Amino acid sequence: GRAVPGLYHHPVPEPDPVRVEEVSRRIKRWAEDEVQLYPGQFDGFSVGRYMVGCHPDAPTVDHLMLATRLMVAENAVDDCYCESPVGLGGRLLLAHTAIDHFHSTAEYTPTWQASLAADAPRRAYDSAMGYFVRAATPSQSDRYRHDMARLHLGYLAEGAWAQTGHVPEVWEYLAMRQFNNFRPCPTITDTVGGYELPADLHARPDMQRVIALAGNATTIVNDLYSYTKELNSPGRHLNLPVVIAEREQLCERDAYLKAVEVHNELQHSFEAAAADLAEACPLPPVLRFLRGVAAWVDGNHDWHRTNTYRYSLPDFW
Amino acid sequence: GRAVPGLYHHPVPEPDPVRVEEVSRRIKRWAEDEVQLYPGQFDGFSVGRYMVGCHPDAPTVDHLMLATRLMVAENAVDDCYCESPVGLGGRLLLAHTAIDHFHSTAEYTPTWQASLAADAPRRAYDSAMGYFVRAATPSQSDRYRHDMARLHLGYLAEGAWAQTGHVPEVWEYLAMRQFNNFRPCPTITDTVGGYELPADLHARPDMQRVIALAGNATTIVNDLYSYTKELNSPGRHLNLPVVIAEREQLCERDAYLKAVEVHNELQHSFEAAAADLAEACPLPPVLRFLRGVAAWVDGNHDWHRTNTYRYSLPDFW
Ligand SMILES: CC(C)=CCC/C(C)=C/CSP(=O)(O)OP(=O)(O)O
Ligand SMILES: CC(C)=CCC/C(C)=C/CSP(=O)(O)OP(=O)(O)O
Ligand SMILES: [Mg+2]
Ligand SMILES: [Mg+2]
Ligand SMILES: [Mg+2]
Ligand SMILES: [Mg+2]
Repeated sequence: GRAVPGLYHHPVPEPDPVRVEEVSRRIKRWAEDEVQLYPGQFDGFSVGRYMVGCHPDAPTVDHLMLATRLMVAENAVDDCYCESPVGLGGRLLLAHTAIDHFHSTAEYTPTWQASLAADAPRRAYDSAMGYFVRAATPSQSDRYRHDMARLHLGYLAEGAWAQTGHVPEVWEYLAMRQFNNFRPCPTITDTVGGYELPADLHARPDMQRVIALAGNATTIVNDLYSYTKELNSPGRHLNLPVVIAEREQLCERDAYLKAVEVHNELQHSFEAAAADLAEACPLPPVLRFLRGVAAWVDGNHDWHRTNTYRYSLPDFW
Repeated sequence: GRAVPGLYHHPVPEPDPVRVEEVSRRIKRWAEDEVQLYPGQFDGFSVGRYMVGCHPDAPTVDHLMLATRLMVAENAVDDCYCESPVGLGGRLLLAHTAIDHFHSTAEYTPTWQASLAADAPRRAYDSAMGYFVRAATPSQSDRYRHDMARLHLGYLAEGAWAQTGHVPEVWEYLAMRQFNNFRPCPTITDTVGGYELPADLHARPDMQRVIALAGNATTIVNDLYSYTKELNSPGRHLNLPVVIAEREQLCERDAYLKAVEVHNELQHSFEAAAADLAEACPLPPVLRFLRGVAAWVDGNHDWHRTNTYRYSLPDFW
């Protein structure tokens, strides 16, 4: 329950247990009844607290469920596909067509259509994206598809390196982790909050830097909380402390403490860039979106800190 | 110089030789002087005719050069990286950061910055995208990055299959080819034409189907013209006739003729969907963009038909 010592973060209120329970019951029903996700590790309570904590402005549980089904589907892919298969690029492209559809001839379209029911990851993406596309504006859907293309490219860099046991330089690992990253989750904060960050404002270079820094900081949070778990993962699973240690030839402890400082610099930079843009462009949807990304990041730190079933901390302090 | 018999296409005017020559001289200078592309196969005349023919509405050669440097950079990646490396996913993600930049700490940012000069593909993307970002709106830049993420995912499906000599089902091959696809070229037709298709109109589902069908048809054109060349490529290089033949157990000839019919159905569907959207949404930028995608597709068919240095036709008629 303790935060990583020295990790810069902001406390968050206990998530509303009425919403956590309602999310938990509905996501279990979606998993079992609509997409047949499994035949435990899956808990509804875990993801319910996660999403309530990360989206305090959601008007309804229906809004929370848009993010929740997409998070569960993302998990199902990383679980069924990403553990390192040589054939990953083919599997992931076909699953990506549940997110960005295939357009083809009368002959081939139905065969693709049938593939969307073929396994749990595609049933999960097809169904989760279908609820999102109904709720969100076409620009919000397109933005999510781009963030998912980023994430799939991220997985495929990590998998290519794992095929040869390659340890990239630290900045190379960080570049992969900018893509293989929580980013598709905080960037839907506007859809989940029932409003829209207009596309031309999303596309501003300064906003794109804000989003990347937030995703980068909050993904390094996961490196830090999941570091001890990953020591048992197959092969040598990369995370920032492992890569710094191996490339910079540092003991695990000193590498882990430097990773904490890297996280802090990213989090502070995210905050300064967000403050600058809020001043440069104080339109209400921009300010709402920036606050919502911050809330997602703080909520993601809280979930990792409290999830003692998935994570524990190394003995370094 | 002859078109594939039975291939549905539209003739185009001979490209303006004054513009072809000016594009040729400037792209050779960019290649040699700015990005050190090589130490022949590269001709300026080839790509000059290509881009003039595909962008008849470009106001200036500067506009044509925005597309031309990006096409040459795309080629450089496919040439230096894609021929099948196990480490492709890592190489391509790092090159993608020349298109969608890395955001990191004061320590790691400059090391990434130096990597953008490290090889010809990254110097080519960094420089070509830098001219594009200066010219285009932030929404047009963001749209190009998404189309490049699609293309890199496409390469990585093709490379994952090539690692095991896997022949996917035909619709699976077509799904990969929807991504590994000319799409990033016709979708910049508005930037090259000096106007903007507004982002919310680009994101409409019907427009996204139009774009996918156009890219799919015009990419299958390349399968058909490059079929005889690819028979000498390493391994068994996939294209629609090869995949249909191997999965459907047809002789090469009958598979090739069916591929021509598939191309035709995609091209007709593209046209019908474009006509429907022009009627549904007759705003001038939409109608300009649809005409510009059509011109790119017709120009791409013409370039393949006339490029007897890269391509020849099989003896099937
Ligand atoms: C879009 C979503 C949910 C995730 C993006 C990929 C991602 C950041 C997964 C969480 S990080 P990962 O190291 O892979 O997972 P853990 O086992 O450490 O929990
Ligand atoms: C964005 C650009 C230029 C290309 C996208 C990838 C693409 C369609 C390359 C042309 S198809 P490809 O079979 O790879 O090349 P060819 O040797 O047949 O000429
Ligand atoms: Mg992972
Ligand atoms: Mg982890
Ligand atoms: Mg290729
Ligand atoms: Mg080809």
